[PDB]
Amino acid sequence: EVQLLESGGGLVQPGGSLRLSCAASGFTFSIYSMNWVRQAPGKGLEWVSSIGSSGGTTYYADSVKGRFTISRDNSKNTLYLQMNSLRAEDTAVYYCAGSQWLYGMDVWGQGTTVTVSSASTKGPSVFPLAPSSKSTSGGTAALGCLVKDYFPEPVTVSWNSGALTSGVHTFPAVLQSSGLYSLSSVVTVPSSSLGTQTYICNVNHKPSNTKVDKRVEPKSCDKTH
Amino acid sequence: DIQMTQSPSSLSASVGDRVTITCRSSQRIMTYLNWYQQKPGKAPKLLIFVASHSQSGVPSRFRGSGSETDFTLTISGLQPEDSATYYCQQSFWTPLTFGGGTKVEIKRTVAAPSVFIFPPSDEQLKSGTASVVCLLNNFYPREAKVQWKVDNALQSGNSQESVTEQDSKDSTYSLSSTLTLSKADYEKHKVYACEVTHQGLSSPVTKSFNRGEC
Repeated sequence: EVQLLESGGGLVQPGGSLRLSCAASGFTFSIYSMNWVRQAPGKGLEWVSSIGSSGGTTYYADSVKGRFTISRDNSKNTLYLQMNSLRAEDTAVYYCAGSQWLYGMDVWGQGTTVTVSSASTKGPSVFPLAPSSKSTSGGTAALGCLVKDYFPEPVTVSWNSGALTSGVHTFPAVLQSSGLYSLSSVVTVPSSSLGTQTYICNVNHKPSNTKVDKRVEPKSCDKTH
Repeated sequence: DIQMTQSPSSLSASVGDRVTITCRSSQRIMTYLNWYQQKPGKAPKLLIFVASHSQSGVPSRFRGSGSETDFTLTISGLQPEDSATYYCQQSFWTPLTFGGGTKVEIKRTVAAPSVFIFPPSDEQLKSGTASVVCLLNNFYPREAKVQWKVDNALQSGNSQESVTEQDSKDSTYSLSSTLTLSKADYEKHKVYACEVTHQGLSSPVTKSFNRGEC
C-alpha cells in the first residue's frame, strides 16, 4: 500500500503550539515533495505549506507565513508541521499530501483535526438506542448509539469493531447550546437476528482518553424495566 | 497570487448525465492544473493532472480539458458514487491555490423515509436529561420536517437535527431529530411521537411510544 498517516492533532488554546507528524510508507519518500493542506469546517481546501523532496526548500501560504514551520526527516520518512501562535481560524482538519514536481498531489493522508479553543476537553457519554419490540418495516429493524456531551471534534464510532459497516449511518455532530457536541450512530439489521447477534458500538474520542464499547440490546418492554 | 474560481458551485444531475465543471485561473498557468475529488469528510483524491491526464485507477468517465486560463472537468455518465466535491488546483506557480469547489449532488427519484423512534435509555435517565431520537432513513430529497409531539402538545425550540451526506450507492439521505428534555419533564408525560412530513409521503407518518409502556 501507499500510506500517509497524520498524528499530533487535537485541542490547543489560542496562542499555543502543537506539532503535526506525518509518516510515509509504501512509496519513495526521498523523491516526493510533501505538502500540508488543511480544511476548515464547512470551508474549502486551503494549501498551507509544502517542502521540497531534498528538504531545505520550503513554501508557505501568506496566511501562516512566520507562524508555521514545515520540516521533514528523510531518514525517518516523516513530515513535520510545527504550528505556533495559533489562531481560531487555524482550526481545521490537516492533510499531508505527497506530490512529484508539478504533477499534482497524488498521495494523501487520512487527515488529522486541529481544534483551537479556550474550552477544556470533555469526554463523551455513550448511550444505547434500543430496537423496538416490533420494528417491522419488513425484516429490517433499526438500532443505534447515542454519543453526547463531548468536546472537541471528532469522535470515531465503529460497529462490532469494523466488522459491521453495512447500513451504518453516523450523523454529523451537532453543536449544542451547552458548547459541547452530540451525534448518533445507527444501523439497520434483520429483526429476526436481534437475539442471535451481538451489536456493539465502539466509540473513541481522542482529546480525552474515552474509549467505550456499549452493548445495544432490546428489552422485554412488556413490563419495561 | 493566482486565483482559481470554479463554476458552478453546486449542481444536481441524474445518474448517466453529463456534468461539466469549469475552472478559471486569474493568470496563465499553461497546462498545469489538477482536479481533486473529495467525498464528504474524507481525504481528497487526485483525479486529473496536467489538466488532461487521468491518475492510474481513476474511472475513464472523468475527462479533463482546457489550457492556459480556461479549464474543464467533464464527468460523462454520472454515477452514484460520484457524489462529492471537486476542486481544481494550479501547480504552475507558487503559492499553490485551490478553487472554491463544486458540490455535485446526485438526482434520484423521490424516496419516502423509513421512520423509527427511540426512547431515552435507562442510563441516560440517570443524567437528569433525556433524549429521544427520531430516525428518518434513506429518503430523497434532503428536505424534511420533523414535528415532535409530547402528549399531543406541539414542541418547538427543544429539537436539533443532523443530516447525513448523500449515500454513494442509493443516493439517499438520512436524518436524525433529537428531542432534548429534562428528566423530570420527561417523566411527567406519557406519549412521545415524531411526525415526519416529506415529499414522498402523501400524509405525514407518525411513530410514537408511551413513556413507561416500552
